[PDB]
Amino acid sequence: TDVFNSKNLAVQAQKKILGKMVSKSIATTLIDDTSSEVLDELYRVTKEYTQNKKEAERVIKNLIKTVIKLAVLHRNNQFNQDELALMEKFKKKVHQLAMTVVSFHQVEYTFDRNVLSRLLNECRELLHEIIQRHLTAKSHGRVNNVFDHFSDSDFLAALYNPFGKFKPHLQKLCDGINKMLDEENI
Ligand SMILES: CCCCCCCC/C=C\CCCCCCCC(=O)O[C@H](COC(=O)CCCCCCCCCCCCCCC)COP(=O)(O)OCCN
Repeated sequence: TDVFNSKNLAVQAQKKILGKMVSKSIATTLIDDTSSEVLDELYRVTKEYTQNKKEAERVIKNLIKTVIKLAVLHRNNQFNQDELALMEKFKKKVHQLAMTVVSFHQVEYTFDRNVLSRLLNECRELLHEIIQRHLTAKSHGRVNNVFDHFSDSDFLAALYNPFGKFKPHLQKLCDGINKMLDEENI
């Protein structure tokens, strides 16, 4: 007759639900060994600047956590019409941030702390608004912890100081960002 036939379906649902959420979630955004180089450099410049190994650890952990959750949401079509448009603006703004970070190193002395703070904060606000309907307070805190550290004016000025400890880090960071850009991952 009619065995419990539903189970072959949620299973079909479960089967592919997984198919788009977990794979891309980590197979694609962070396990990209180049993403890890960039994150490692972000760690080093933060540790170098804060003189605190565990405050630097927490910044990068917050960042990695945010990116993953963001990916999973996206791949799961949990975003509505307005969150997708926001996400698309976010991606454009991060692309522009990435190229501006590089250009401020590649073109001598064009570093402008206000341009970078404006772009970083625009990313920050985009992220808050994207996750507003789907994440809790902890995630908003992670977003602020990450962007508070990187948009810090004195942090930015030191990172682009060509005479100090940070010069070789900026060079490595830029190599990594450019690699992501060239692979079209950002
Ligand atoms: C030194 C001063 C500035 C330092 C920067 C501090 C770092 C904070 C800034 C930005 C956070 C980066 C988050 C990137 C999110 C990318 C988009 C995303 O998460 O969604 C996913 C994107 O999917 C991808 O495969 C591409 C992005 C995955 C890698 C991004 C995560 C890397 C983590 C470290 C990146 C650092 C960026 C540095 C920028 C200056 C899912 O959407 P999609 O449909 O697959 O992509 C559509 C395009 N076909």
